[PDB]
Amino acid sequence: KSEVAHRFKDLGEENFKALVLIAFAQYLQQCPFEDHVKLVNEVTEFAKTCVADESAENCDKSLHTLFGDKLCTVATLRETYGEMADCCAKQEPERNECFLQHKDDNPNLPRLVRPEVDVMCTAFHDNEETFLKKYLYEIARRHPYFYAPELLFFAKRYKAAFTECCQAADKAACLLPKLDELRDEGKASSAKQRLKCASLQKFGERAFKAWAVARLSQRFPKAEFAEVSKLVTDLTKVHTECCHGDLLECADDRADLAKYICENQDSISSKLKECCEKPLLEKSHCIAEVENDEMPADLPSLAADFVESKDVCKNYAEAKDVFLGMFLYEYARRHPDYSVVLLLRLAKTYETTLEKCCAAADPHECYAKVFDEFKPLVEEPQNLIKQNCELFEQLGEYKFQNALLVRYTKKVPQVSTPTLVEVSRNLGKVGSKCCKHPEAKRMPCAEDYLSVVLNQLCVLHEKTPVSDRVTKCCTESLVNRRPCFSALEVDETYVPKEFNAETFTFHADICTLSEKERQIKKQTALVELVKHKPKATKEQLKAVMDDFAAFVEKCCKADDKETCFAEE
Ligand SMILES: Cc1cc(OCCCc2c3n(c4c(-c5c(C)nn(C)c5C)c(Cl)ccc24)CCCN(c2cc(C(=O)O)cc4c2ccn4C)C3=O)cc(C)c1Cl
Repeated sequence: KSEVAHRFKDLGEENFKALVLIAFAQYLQQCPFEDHVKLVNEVTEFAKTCVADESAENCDKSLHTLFGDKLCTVATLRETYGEMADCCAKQEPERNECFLQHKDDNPNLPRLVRPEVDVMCTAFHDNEETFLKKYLYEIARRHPYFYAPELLFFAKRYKAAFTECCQAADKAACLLPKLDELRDEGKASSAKQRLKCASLQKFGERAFKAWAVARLSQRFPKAEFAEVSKLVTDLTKVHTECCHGDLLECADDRADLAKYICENQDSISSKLKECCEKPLLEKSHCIAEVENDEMPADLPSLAADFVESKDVCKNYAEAKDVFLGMFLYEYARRHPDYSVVLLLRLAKTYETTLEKCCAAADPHECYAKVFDEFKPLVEEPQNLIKQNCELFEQLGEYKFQNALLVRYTKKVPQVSTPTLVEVSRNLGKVGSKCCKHPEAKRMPCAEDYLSVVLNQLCVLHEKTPVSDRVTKCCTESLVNRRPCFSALEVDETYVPKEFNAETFTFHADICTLSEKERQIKKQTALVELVKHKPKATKEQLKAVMDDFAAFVEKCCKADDKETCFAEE
């Protein structure tokens, strides 16, 4: 009894409120900030009457009830909102799942005004905690699935930016680098976790659990299977409740798990020493991103247990999933150089066939030839990878981006230009990210990175679906989406996208934007021109892509009255 009380005491009050504010920002993305602040604190003082003691009349109820009522205080007015009030006409029965079902991944939130440095430092110094509450509210509301205890981590680092950069010498030169590193870092976190949650609620718990044993196994090659199984259990717990919106129990369970690891390193890894001296948010972040422990040296071949034996079909018949996770454990520990996804379908094949030959004429005889159908699976990325990286070094991140923009708009023209240019820009960022690395590192690095960018495409398209091929690749099976998409070709059913004038004109506003901003606009234009002209597309493209760059460059420095743009 007394849910709030329990978690309030384990999390402490600062990030109890921080968590609860995030929760509200992610459940009702279009509620102004002051209202959210009002709700968070009424929640909080209610919470400390309930810490005062259980028998608080209303203490004993569920977090889902309490948060629900506090948002169905206001979330009932429809003219300002939408079908949101309807979730308040319902009850905890389906009201909460109504709320989750209404989260939006590309909400239409107004821009984020960026004051100059002195403005921001003064507002920070006036009331710094209003400031940081602001920061949580805006990021959470645009990333309704952002992994929360990590967001406390970023909040910490962001306010450290303001505290030290506002007493330095040059506050700009200090701050803006830090903010842009922190912004890029933050978009990575959001996307990663957006893949986890998609895995969970579109593919069930055991898909994610497989993903977890694969990835912890590559990471902790020296732990016995019991240990890894335990951690995959508990971290599954954690992401189930961070994706289910149970943010206070997601966080508390994440702290608990960090406590446990930093208590059993000897039986876990050897690269935890450093991470197990940091404060308690950094702890989880670091632990989450620690490097791969070295693999143990003389590890038995796997044919011993998984091929040569014939207690394979009966060891399997008793506990199927424990035996497969055993397999994918051993395979995965033995291959830090395999992407998680590859190993997962290696276990999927190993299964599909154990399901077949544990019944066939002679199991061992027919299932003996299994590690042969691994080799195709294992080649197909490595080659695609080495092809794509040689292309990237041949063109640099930007022109790389432009190539894949033509590529993928021609596979999937129906999809909105914004999502095309976005998803592709990040695809381009794979190149700088991974091709630096040895050809062990490259394919875990790479293929696991394309799983998340492609899922980003998937959920952006899932909210306004227009291309059937996107849907089929995003739903068949999550482990084969990168191959699926790669396998795609030009869609010829399509027809020229008419021809509009104000699509292909640039406007004078652009001289005031940042170099990155200007690039994003000219690839917006480039996907507009493929949609309008999928026909003549070899050098003609690069030709007029370069022409648009040259054209704006000339007219921005035109000293004119904008007109150079208007006439060509
Ligand atoms: C985890 C994470 C951390 C993070 O960390 C960096 C924070 C991102 C961020 C920025 N700004 C924010 C404001 C904000 C507003 C509105 N008004 N005021 C006064 C403030 C302080 C709030 Cl309330 C909350 C967050 C931000 C300033 C506006 C846009 N922008 C900016 C954006 C750009 C640009 O993108 O072009 C250039 C910018 C600034 C700020 C200065 N320069 C040069 C930022 O860098 C960012 C992200 C996405 C993530 Cl996912």
